[PDB]
Amino acid sequence: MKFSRDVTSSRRKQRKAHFGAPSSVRRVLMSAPLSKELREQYKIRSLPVRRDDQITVIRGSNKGREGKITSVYRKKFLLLIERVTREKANGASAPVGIDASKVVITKLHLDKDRKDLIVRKGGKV
Amino acid sequence: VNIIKKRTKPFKRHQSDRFKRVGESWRKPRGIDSCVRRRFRGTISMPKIGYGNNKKTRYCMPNGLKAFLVRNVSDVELLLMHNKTYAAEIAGNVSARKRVEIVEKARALGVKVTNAGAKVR
Amino acid sequence: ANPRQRNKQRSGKPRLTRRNANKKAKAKIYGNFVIQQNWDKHATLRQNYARLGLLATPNYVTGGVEKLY
Amino acid sequence: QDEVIWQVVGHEFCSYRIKGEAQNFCRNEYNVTGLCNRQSCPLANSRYATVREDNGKLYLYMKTIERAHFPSKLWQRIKLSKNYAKALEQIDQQLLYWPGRQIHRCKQRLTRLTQYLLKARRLALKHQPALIPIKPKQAHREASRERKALIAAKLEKNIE
Amino acid sequence: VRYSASPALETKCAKARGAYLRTHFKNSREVAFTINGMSLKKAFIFLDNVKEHKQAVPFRRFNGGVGRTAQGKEFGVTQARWPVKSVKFFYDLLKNAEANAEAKGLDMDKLIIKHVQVNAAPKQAYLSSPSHIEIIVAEEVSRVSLKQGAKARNLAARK
Amino acid sequence: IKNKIVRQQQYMKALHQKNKDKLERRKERARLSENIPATIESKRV
Amino acid sequence: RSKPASENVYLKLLVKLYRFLARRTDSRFNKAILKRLFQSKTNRPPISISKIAALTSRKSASSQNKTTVVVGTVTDDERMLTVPKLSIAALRFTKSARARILKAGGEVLTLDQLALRAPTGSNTVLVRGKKHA
Amino acid sequence: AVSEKAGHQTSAESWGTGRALARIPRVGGGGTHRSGQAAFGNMCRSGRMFAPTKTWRKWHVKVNQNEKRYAIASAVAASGVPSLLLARGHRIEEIPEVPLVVDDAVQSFQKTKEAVALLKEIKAYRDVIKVANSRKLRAGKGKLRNRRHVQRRGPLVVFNEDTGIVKAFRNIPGVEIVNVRRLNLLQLAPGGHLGRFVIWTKSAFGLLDSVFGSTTEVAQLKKNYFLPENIISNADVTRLINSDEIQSIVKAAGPSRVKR
RNA sequence: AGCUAAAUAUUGGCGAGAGACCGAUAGCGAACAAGUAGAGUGAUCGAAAGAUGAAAAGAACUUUGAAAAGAGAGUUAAAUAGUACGUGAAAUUGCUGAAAGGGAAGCAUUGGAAAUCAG
RNA sequence: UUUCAAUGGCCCGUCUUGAAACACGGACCAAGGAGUCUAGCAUCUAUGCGAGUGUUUGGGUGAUGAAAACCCAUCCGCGAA
RNA sequence: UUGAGAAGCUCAGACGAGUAGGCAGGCGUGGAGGUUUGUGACGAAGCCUUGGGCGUGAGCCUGGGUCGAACAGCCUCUAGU
RNA sequence: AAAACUUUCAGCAACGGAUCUCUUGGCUCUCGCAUCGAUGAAGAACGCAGCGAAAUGCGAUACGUAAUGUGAAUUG
Repeated sequence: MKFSRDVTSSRRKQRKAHFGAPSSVRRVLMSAPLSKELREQYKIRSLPVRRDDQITVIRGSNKGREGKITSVYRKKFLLLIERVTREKANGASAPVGIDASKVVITKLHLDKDRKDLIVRKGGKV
Repeated sequence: VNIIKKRTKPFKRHQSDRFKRVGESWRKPRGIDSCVRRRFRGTISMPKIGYGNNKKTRYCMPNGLKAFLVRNVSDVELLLMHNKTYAAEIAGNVSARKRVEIVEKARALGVKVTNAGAKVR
Repeated sequence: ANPRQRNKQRSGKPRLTRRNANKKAKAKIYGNFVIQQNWDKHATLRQNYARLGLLATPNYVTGGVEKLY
Repeated sequence: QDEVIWQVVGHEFCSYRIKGEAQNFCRNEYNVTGLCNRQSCPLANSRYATVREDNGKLYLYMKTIERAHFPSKLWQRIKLSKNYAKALEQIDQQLLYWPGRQIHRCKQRLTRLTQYLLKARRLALKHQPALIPIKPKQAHREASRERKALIAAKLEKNIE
Repeated sequence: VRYSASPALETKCAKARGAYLRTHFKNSREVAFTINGMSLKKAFIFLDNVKEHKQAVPFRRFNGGVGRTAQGKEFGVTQARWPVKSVKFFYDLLKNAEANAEAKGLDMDKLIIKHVQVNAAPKQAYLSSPSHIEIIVAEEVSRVSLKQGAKARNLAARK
Repeated sequence: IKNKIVRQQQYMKALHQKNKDKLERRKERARLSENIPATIESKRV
Repeated sequence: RSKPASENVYLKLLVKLYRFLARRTDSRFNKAILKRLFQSKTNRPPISISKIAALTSRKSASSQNKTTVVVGTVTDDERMLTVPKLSIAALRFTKSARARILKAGGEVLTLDQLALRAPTGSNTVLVRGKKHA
Repeated sequence: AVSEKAGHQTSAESWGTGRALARIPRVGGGGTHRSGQAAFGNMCRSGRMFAPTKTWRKWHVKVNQNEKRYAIASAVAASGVPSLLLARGHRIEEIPEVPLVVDDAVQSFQKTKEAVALLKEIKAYRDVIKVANSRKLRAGKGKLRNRRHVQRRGPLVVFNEDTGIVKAFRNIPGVEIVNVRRLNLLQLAPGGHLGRFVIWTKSAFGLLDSVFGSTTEVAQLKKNYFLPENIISNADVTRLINSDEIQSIVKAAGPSRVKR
């Protein structure tokens, strides 16, 4: 149970805060688990998703597909992964968005900031 | 002691046929001039305690058993000793899987089921 | 519901949210260092004064006092 | 003790009573007759006996005042033999000097329980059609599929 | 869209409909009632005659204010009118229903108007009465008792 | 549009704009060998 | 009336006992106790320990070991300093009345204890409180 | 309560008599669909409710401190009766003893696994399993109002000193931990129903005499308080009726249900 | 002639946490373009209006039509979800089926016939 | 269930009067829609205590929701003349 | 003889219009605490139905259809019932 | 006396938008804090985006500039 008067348990407030979140806040909201191998290598359970990360879809009709993230659609909380598309009637392909929590990061797009972020969260690189 | 019914027709509310806004559920006429309230000639009947049925056969189905609403198998086992007195009636919101478990267990206990064939076939 | 509250409901500028309210949090001791080192933040000031050997008030208490034992 | 307990459970509230149209039923695991009352409530009656199922073996459960304070050891259990006559003899010798009303309820339960075991074995031997469930989502979908399948089949032109 | 009638299956039938049509519902109902059950080509001739005033549409249900004409004697009534806008809509729908049947591969010569119905569209104080119209054109144990059977056996043996 | 009357009005303007432009190209155009109606049977695996 | 308006389970148990005694014995005492059990609080005025003491040792006295019985509360009387030895059966004893009777005197009984000691109510003084309010 | 101005913010008066209109006030002006519409009435749309709720409704109820202490004493005594716990709905069928008292090492627990392990050892974990399996979504508008989930009640842990017992037990679903000095009726008779399963520590049990006292000695922790006395000495009326003293004086019992 | 903290008040201001409250004719007039559209010379007055789907995958393509649309087709778990979009009551309307009908009708009682249920 | 036959069956509410009839309301359906909250007094019943009785102005206290629960110093109210 | 939900069981007799008024017991709805090892995408709620059943009645249960996310019995609490 | 018409019942389709579920809203309570303006406020008007009408933001540096934080978007 929550014991802090600074956090609200109200459903109305929590749903307003979730769907009213700015992009900097949705960046945290769109987090994915690190794979077992990455977890034992970096000592980090989960990370925010970033473009060009290598992920595997874990849930849904696309369970098992893998690919890089071609776009994080923060305004809809969606990940557009390459080759995970849908064929429209006319023959064009509409990419299918996957929630960040339904994928798992198999390889990270490491930068100086990501390494700094990793060691910041009690991690090792 | 056969099941005897003092009446089979329901008691429809006065003028409920003429008007759709007037439901068929019985309502006591309060008008001090209501001819049916005064029980005039040819008027429809009104519910009376004399219409009540024999206490021995009251609440009993034509087969002679009383209906007992059952939601899961546990309620079925509750009717182990009253299978000659009570018939299991499976609830409408009980899913198909639990119905087959209820019906099969009722068959073992020798308990009649009023709607055994529903959502089970 | 006010015009001034409807003004920022439909606005894009975020509310000036401050997080300061945590009840049951008693004021921490500044002032005396010896009292601060021996003050347990959970207890009440009457419990703390009595444990330390001090009188919270030199006058009668206006109510029943706790009897734990 | 017992009288006050009955006044609390039998007339305020009990989590074993299914209020019925003309009778209440005791969901208690020990009510011999199945309907709760002063003569049937295990809660209200300290000295109680019952007959119940256990993996094909009927068992006699008994409790008394001397064990009422210890729920773990309150009930005691013995096996009833397959033979009906010997089973009644065991019940009589176990419930000796117990009220004849209490023994009568136990023997009534044992008779019913024996009928239950006989019918269960008979239905186990006998073959019956298995009753499958019905899926509303499947039924609605397959219906729409067949309406579209028939409209696209063109049976008359194909036969002609 | 699902229609009111059991037919319009692929077997022998075709469909056509028009919704929110800016015509009078009362006149459309009279036209639909008149042309119902006719052969498709015969209905086209009748509709053309109505445009030319060689035939009339009987106003059976909605007959308030309709003058008497001798052209209604064919349908056994005296009150008949010549709604032109409603005939235009029904002519168009019959053209469309014919085209749908042609694409399907039906036999045009045996086509009858199996089902034609008019419904009120949402009202659109001069709230008009638009009409929904849909047209479907289609090609045209007991036992015996002991005494009963024994008598039957005795009777059969005597024969 | 979270306003139901407005989202309906924009859709009707969108529908008219789409239908008008679809037949603007249709009348300009007026093929059968390539463009054929695809069916479930043609899409069978 | 034939049942008490009180929903107290222990009072209902007392009524259950005295229903049996009234119809299975010939004691007008048991019939009286049952009727007074059905009475409301207003019609069961409290009786003082002083009035019990007065009535027992009244006129010819002759109280001996006869038990005083009241269907109601027995209140204390701080006015009298000396308390006689008494045996009273009552619905309720106030904490002061019970202490004074026990410490300096005899016994306090519940109405079920009386039913075991005097099931027919023999050698009992069935007293009542003043209903003048 | 509702707004004290809701239903009044419009301007409207009755159009009068003799105009073939119900004489309810109607909204003045024109050019909007509200114009001419009725207002100021329980029967009217966008009108005032009948007797608008007020915040000075009586919410809190006084109870004499003696009756509250009576009910809390009655709640504890009911907790010591095994049959009332079963009717309450507690899975105490394998509890070694009622009242269940554990040693004082429990008050110094630190981990939820230590508290769960103890519950299993005394076989009180069946009541926890019942609570976890009972968690359902609330039916009705309650879940729109921060009342999202419902569940049964587990055991009540009563301690004397808090050296980690409260935090060790507090995440176990259904378990409520309370100081023996401030026993709560809302937790001792939840729903108004007697007989909650209580687990006492040794120190909490040993101080119960100071908290409540006896029927003849004052409570140490409640000044001038004595445990209430009973209307009856013996609660087994059936034994009293069938006792030797009464069965030896009652006249011969007439027949039970007689023949017609 | 003069000043003065604290305990006290607070339908506003900047925030926060709650509720045995209301649930779209309710709750603020306003859950959505709400003091908006609109009305009045003006002071003022002042609404109606929430819900496709998990995803727009929002129906390519062919055909008819001047077009709007229709019909095959397609997407979908589902179009008994096609934006006139969750569920879809009644009033009311059209259609088909069955039956009744010589200046009212509804209803009650008893049965017959036809249809349909327990069986 | 529909329908037929025989038999019976005056339109509901409101108001007026000894009583009717007038007269007023009623095109139809859905949703809404009227003895409520509070202060005082009185009766009766229940509950607690009882020559007493009333914790909640306030204080203490409450780590797990702390607006709860729990505790009560001095007064005061009513009663006991 | 098992027939002690003592608030239960059983036997017997008489009686049955009813305005004002008085008294009693029940049905239903929103929400709250408790409980039912409660129901539910293998279909909750709702709706529809010349399906069935129960109650003198208020009402309740159920089959079939439609439907797509929650709801109910029991004991008490509460009311914008 | 068949049809039409009228009515009744059932089915289907309309019309309508009740019901049910929901809910970034309202309402009520409690708690913390004290901050408009001649250094031009509140309010009004007009403007500003690659493609914008409202609402939002902003003011010719015009859906923003600097600075700091985050660390890779925006999205029709």
